[PDB]
Amino acid sequence: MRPVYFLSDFGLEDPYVAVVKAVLAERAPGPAVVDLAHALPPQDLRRAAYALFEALPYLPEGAVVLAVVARRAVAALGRWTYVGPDNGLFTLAWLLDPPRRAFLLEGRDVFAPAAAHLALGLPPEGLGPEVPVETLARLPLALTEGPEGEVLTFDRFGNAITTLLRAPVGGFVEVGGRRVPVRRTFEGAPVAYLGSAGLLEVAVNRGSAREALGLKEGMPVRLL
Amino acid sequence: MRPVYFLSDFGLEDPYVAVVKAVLAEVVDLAHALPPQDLRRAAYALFEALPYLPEGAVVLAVVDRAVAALGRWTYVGPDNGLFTLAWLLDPPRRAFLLEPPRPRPKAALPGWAPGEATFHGRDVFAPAAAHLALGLPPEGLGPEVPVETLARLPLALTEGPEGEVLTFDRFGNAITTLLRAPVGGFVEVGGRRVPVRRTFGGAPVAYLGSAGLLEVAVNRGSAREALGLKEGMPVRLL
Amino acid sequence: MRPVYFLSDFGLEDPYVAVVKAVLAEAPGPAVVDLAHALPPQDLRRAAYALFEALPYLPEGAVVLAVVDPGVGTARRAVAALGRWTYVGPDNGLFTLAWLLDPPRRAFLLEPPGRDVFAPAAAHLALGLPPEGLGPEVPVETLARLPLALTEGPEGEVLTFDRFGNAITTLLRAPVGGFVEVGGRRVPVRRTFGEVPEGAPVAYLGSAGLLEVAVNRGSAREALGLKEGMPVRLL
Repeated sequence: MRPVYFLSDFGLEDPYVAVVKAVLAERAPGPAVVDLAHALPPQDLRRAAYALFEALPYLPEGAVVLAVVARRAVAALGRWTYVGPDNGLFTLAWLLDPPRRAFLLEGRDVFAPAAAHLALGLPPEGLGPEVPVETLARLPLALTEGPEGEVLTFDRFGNAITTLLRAPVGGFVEVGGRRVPVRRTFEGAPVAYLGSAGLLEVAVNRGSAREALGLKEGMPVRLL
Repeated sequence: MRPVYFLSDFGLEDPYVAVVKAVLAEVVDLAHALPPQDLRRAAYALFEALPYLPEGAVVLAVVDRAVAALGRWTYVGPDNGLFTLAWLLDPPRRAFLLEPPRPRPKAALPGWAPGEATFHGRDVFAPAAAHLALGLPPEGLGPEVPVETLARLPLALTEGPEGEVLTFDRFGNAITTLLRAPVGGFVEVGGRRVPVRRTFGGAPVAYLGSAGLLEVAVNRGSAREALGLKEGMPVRLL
Repeated sequence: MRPVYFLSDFGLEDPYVAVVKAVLAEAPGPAVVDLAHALPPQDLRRAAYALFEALPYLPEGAVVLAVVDPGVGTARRAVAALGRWTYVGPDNGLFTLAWLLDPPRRAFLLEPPGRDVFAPAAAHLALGLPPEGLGPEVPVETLARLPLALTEGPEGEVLTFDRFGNAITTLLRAPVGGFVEVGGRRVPVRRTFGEVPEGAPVAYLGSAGLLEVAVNRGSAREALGLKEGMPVRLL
């Protein structure tokens, strides 16, 4: 058996989360279901894709990453197993774990059954037709070592998360027309550092970089 | 035991939901980030999930007389009509006034005591739900009262053609009381004529929703905002 | 095995919250209950109170994991404290009010293998493993405390606010029929906030045993321009 990590964008405002749990319990009672049903932000694919990118490494290999959110539904197999919409949500996750195989799942009710099936270890070919992994939809996002990148999204504190994979110590980064020093240790001035997800982040000591620097999603970020 | 499904308007900023869960453990969440005091929104949420829940489950819902009503499913919450729609799917046979023993705080400063009647979810509903979840008799909760005395909101689902806006979802979609959405037809609400459709592909559209009620949405938008809709607004099938 | 109650100001949508839950679920594992994650960013007083509100009702021995760390990227200890309940979080005074109810018997410095030390520590304690394995033991008196004190009065202060704007004070008493002064104005103390006209100021003993100030059907915080730290006094 393999555990099911249930991710969704309910924000504790949609009772459907309980229906999904009921379906998983009825079709595959054995497998554990880790409730992360409110971990994804709704109507913000870039931020949702980033959230998965940061969390994925902490999930046990082989776990069924279930994302309940017109777009076809798919299952993808890599180090981890994925079940969700083929709308680019898993774009960043797949950079860490390029899927080896993918399958078409033949509304919102399509996901749980597929996840249960895979959780029980039943053959994927049973979910539906196999499709080439190259046909899996991807957001036009790229994580680079620089020097040019962009503001991917922001966190609740206003810190800006970028697409840059390197934060040269003693170096400087340009964003919002401001030149920010790259350090580690953090005064309402900005600072850049390699964040928890391995991506360069920009923060304002005790403040909001987003608001203080008037930053916007999609803005350019340049390592100097 | 019987599982406990929990719904409230407690929000995500306070530890109220957790405290109720703690008392219960002395639990599956339905929803907690619902608009405060919004009974219609809460009534619909229960309606939406009830049919998929295990028979005999205890539905604890706190959104504002404290009662417990028994049907195929068990209900615990305020007698303010919150359970109106759920009861259309499962009309209670018996109801009881809740007078369970108040939970005892484990830590307490000298002569310290919490305010009286300041957190019913914790001191009245939670102990009642635990009692029922354990399988203990309902009469052990308090005096029995006639189900006919239970409160209900003035919500009527209907084939139409006249209905009303029941509530809105988190995206601003309007949920109506209409049970049918004629193919190729039109629905009038807020002075606008909205086309009814099955497949989609800033524009408003009507369709039969996941709970069997006609809904009005705006592609990548808020029907509530964009169309200036409000609860109670009449909806008419043209 | 003990349950884990998790509090923070990151917001439910922050992946850090998912990571912690994944680390804690890394069968059998502890039940994980969220206290709250949408607390106002960096608001230690509000968080401290939330812990105070919930503590008396949590299972004895529960692990309280609270991560409100405004001291991000600064010198501050990460610690675990053991009492009737167990605490894991930054040594920034966040647990001040909880410790008034439950004075820690032991404290440990969480050594790194940095908030990435919190989840692992919580899991270690939830499983009932030796606290010695977390890092070096330290004196409990050295634990940081916020400059807060719950008092009998008559002088107190506005501690924090709830979502509706009700002001939570540090006063442990709310004598009905009496009066409390806040901002120079006399506010009546009643059994409940409804015993006054809509829009009128009123004081009462809250759900956590502290005197609260509200505006019936309104927001005391906004309507009265209240601020944390503001002097309050029983008349």
